[PDB]
Amino acid sequence: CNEFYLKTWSEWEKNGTPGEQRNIAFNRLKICLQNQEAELNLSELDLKTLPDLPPQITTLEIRKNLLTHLPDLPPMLKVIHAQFNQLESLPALPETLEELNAGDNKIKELPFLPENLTHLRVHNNRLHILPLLPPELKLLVVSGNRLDSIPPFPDKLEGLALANNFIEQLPELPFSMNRAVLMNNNLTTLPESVLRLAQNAFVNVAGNPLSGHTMRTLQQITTGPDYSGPRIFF
Repeated sequence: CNEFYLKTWSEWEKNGTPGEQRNIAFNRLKICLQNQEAELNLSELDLKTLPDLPPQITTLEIRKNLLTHLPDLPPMLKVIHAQFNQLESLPALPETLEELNAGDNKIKELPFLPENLTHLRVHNNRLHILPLLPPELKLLVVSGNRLDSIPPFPDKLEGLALANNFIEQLPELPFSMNRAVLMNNNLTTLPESVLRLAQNAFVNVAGNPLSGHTMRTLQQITTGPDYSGPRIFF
């Protein structure tokens, strides 16, 4: 096993531009594989490609590189930090994946989301639609894309950020949702379930073209003496 990986890594080490820290990476790969480590940290190495990855890892930390594509993902991966790259797409996501961070890339479409995904951060991509959201999702950050719609939210979603998109309608919001960053979209109305969120929940809808009727309808309720829903920031 070690010889196989070390051969392909040795070859890959020789094939980059001067600024790519391939030798540093090679040495981290070797240590990770030899020590049977759960995490591989190649962040901030200015890497333009990756070779085949150590098979045992559950955390892949590769943020702040120059990557355009990823090699096949280790089969039991749980966590990926791939934000600040130049990725045009993602590979198939392992069933074990819980946390996917790939903000600030060039991704046009996402793969299917695995069933146990809890955290998805893909802000500042090129997405015009999202996959369906899996049942245990807790965090969705998709600000700064080109979305014109969003799929239904799952029942224990904790945080939502979708600012700076083209979204025309929002689905109903679960009571678990404590933070909803909704600014700068094309919403004319809000779901009535906004009013039933926790009293101390954070809701920001600034920069949306909310109708007069929607403003009046929301304001009647938020300004009442018995109102127990969240402050809504306009």
